[PDB]
Amino acid sequence: GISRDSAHKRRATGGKRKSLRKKRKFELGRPAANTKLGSGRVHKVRTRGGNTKLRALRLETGNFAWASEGVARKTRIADVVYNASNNELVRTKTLVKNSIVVIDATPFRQWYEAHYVLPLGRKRNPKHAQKEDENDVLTKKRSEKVMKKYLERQKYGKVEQALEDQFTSGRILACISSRPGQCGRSDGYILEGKELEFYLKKIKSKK
Amino acid sequence: MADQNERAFQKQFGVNLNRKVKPGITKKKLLRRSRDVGLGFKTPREAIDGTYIDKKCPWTGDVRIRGRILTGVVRKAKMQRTIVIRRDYLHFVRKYSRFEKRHRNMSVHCSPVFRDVEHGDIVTIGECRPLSKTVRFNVLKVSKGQGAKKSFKKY
Amino acid sequence: MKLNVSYPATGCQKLFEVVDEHKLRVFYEKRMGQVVEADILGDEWKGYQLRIAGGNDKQGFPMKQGVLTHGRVRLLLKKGHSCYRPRRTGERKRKSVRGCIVDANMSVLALVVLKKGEKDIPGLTDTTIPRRLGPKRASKIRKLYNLSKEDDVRRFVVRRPLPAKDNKKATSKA
Amino acid sequence: MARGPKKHLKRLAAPKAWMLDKLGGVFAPRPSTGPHKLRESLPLLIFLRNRLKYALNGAEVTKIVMQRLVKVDGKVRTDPTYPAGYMDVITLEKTGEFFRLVYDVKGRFVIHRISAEEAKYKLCKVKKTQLGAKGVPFLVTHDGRTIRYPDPLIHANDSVQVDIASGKITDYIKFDSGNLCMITGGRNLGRVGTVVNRERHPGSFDIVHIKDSQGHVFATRLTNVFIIGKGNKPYISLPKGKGVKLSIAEERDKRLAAKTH
RNA sequence: ACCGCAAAAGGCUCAUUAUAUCAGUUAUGGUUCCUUAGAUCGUUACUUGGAUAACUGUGGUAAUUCUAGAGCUAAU
RNA sequence: GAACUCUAGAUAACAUGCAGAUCGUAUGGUCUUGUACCGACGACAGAUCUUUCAAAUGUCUGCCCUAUCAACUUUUGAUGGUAGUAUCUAGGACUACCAUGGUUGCAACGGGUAACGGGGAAUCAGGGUUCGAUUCCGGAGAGGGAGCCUGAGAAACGGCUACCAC
RNA sequence: CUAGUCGAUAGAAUAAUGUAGGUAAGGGAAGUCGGCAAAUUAGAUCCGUAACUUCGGGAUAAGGAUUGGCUCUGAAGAUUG
Repeated sequence: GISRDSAHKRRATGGKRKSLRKKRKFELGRPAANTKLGSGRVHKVRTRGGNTKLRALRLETGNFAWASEGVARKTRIADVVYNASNNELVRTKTLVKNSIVVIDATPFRQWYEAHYVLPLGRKRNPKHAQKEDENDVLTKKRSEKVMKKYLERQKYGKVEQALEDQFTSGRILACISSRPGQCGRSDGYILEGKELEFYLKKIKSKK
Repeated sequence: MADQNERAFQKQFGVNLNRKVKPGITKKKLLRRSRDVGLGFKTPREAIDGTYIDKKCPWTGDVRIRGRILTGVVRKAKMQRTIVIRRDYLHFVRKYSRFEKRHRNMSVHCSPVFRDVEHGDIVTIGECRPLSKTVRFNVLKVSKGQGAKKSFKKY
Repeated sequence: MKLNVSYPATGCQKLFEVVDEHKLRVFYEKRMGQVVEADILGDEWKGYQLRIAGGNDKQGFPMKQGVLTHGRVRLLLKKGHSCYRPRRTGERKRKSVRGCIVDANMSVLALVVLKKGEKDIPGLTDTTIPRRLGPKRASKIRKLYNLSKEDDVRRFVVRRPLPAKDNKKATSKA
Repeated sequence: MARGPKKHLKRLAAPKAWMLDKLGGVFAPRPSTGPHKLRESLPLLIFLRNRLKYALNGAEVTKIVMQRLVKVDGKVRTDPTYPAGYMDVITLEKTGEFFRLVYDVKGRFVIHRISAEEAKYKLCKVKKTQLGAKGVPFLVTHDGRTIRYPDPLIHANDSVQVDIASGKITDYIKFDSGNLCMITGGRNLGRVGTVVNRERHPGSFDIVHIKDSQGHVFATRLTNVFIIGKGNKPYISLPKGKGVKLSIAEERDKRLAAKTH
């Protein structure tokens, strides 16, 4: 294998410090995940003894947080549009850390209608004019405190219009925050404020 | 210096725009938790209201300054966010009880809050975590930086 | 060739050397797990259902299931497979292992006959051996011989009285 | 953990405050990861065999600790090479032994007996004050003993007094320049009191300026102090004469005074 | 005979290596950890399953240093 | 001396296990003998944290000889940027994108040594010059080299594997 | 393609030798006056370059790697900003 030490790499002015204790077991690193977006597989391996680090391969889904509240919802990752550095990881569609991935916009719609009674996004009327079962679970009037609690609530549904265009189309972007190669998950959060409006210039203008 | 020029996006990790629902309104006049070293060194005022990102910055990154603390002089500053400083000392021989002019050279990293450091300015130095293959220090304070003769004066 | 054929209904085992190459053809070109018949071999073993449990070829390499090529493959092995007994824990060791298929180079055949046919063989079925002792785990014999929680085991255990008589009334243990 | 973990320790590399011999043997006891550190501890094979001198050889120790005679700090500690560091109470009831560990004027250890009531309590330092362990609060002592939910005014770098047969704290004293202190493991180690000054180094390792009762000033780093009482007010029975660190001629004065000739 | 831990200690070596090893002072807020202990487990068979060594017996191989088939039987 | 992103406090969900079916000394209180309820225990097992011995990279200063070595390092990392990968973790450790740098007459890079460092050893008035393989300490190797299982812990060789030598 | 030519005696026939265009398992100059007919090399990019030099060379030295088709991203501009 190849170790992760300084066995290579001539010292600071050019010359070659040659050998000095050829090899050690602990000082090595293994071949990486290279996790394509797939159908959710996983593998177990020994680490430095006792610890069980879990890597990911051929992964499908994950749970992803929200910005202004920290609302973590699990949903199927659809696809990818962008990775941060290696375009030769973009084209093969490989799951890495904090790359620009589009996910779902589905479960955040139904989860939020307690606080965000106005449904996000605006679904098409004349084919979805029937409710299965939307309009009753929006308000219901409750004859009680919770609808009255939702009156001083829904004062925070002043969200960004760009995701409101994106929620009504049903494909939101997000940023997978955790490490795929340390715990075997795809855990993240939606980019909302400033890097959301930034990276579309990195995508739609380069489209 | 930066208008966030990067092929990815750069941001100080650990903060988020939380907009309406909040315990009170903790504006803090900027969403940037600027820490301090607290070892007697005053913080630079530009660090708190900075737009620079600099994950390896000792004030604003995932860094806590460790080790010892020293002073010295700087020679080269071409490389990015990184200057080339120089220290002086002596050596005690056995044959003569006499001394010499030898020196070492440690390359060091800069936050851009000490923008425009030149030859031969005077810069104190403090230690931190390894950055990349040589850099285990970080610049503390432009303390004097004054050559009253050749370097530090306009013309 | 020699045929160490076993009958598990009586639990016995006996080796049978037949030098005729006509009868070994139903052993020849066969893999492990194949259930065969022995009526062609002899009138005595007629109606008998036999299956190969293994064997050792020339010279003494055990025919191991899980290779499926009828050559000889020398390869490293690990815990656990056939023919392995390590000295240190989890190590790797290599010996030449014969794989899974019966060819003409098979010296002996570790066989098991399954269904007794018409007649009685002196090597296997004239010999009759019982179990040595019982389970004596009261949880497994709970499922074996109806020893459930209303079937107290302090007076249901079998014992092994054998005369050693050196120098005593040699009775059993508990 | 790499090709080790150094399961031996020979002659001449043990700390020579053990009063360890040289001849014949080629090894130290090498204690096993107990409630104190390597160079600070003082095990049973060192004390009982060579200075208490009630066990003749090492195989003589293998009976007495396995016949359960010595118990230290209430626990029997049946392993013979238990490290048994500083400020620990050797609770040997036969024949009423009751020993502890106080460092000498000469920095070594002394065969010295305490009382049974002095065996009930003991004094102990702390290194940090911790929040996060069960349930919310915690406190870590110096000797591998733990305190959950203490009184909220005792901060770190203090010395508290506990009953070993219980899990409570019976007394604590402050980190003040009017207190009786003990130096543990320095050049000036083994002097009682009588500190008046400290200078907080701005990063790091503040040394403390500790004087004696006779005006001689001395110092060491902060890892050596053991605050052992108030102004001329100890909390233990003391060893011989009070850590005074006299001159060699004054040490030769006891060579001529308290001798018969 | 399954297990428990150990077998990485010591002892032998100076052949490679040059601001490297080391000496020393020195970080781990830039990490992990076998074990002693110290606090440290009120969140529908209940005290269940199956399966193997030894042990017999059939053996084999040109071989002392390896090793099959069968009958068995347990768990901290 | 402080984002110690620590075990703490909260919200929000996420998968995958875990949550002593163990044991004998010595038996008891309990007799309603109901084998109901109880003794110390553990050499016992595991999780949480602290602790101890640690180890592996850094931090400074300090190493032997040559100008018939005066300029060196980026082939395929040289010096930094930044994201990321791995790795128990720093990190050009290493991939990719980016900048055009680290270094030097204060003997740098180059070769050379019948050179393991060191604690240390021998001689006189000091200053020493020689060495110190070798019981102490530390770093290394088990023929030449290289991968790797198991375990907390080897790149282990009185473990295995290859090739190569004999 | 555009322009123009089939004009070189003919239909037939698979002998040598010759006339020109070839490949031939081994070894590869033994062959012969002699390495001569004849074979390998050949384009371009990437290194990598020896002795002797008048310091312009020798330099394409030698000694090498690499080279389709198909599917893509990365770069080099102009006008109205």
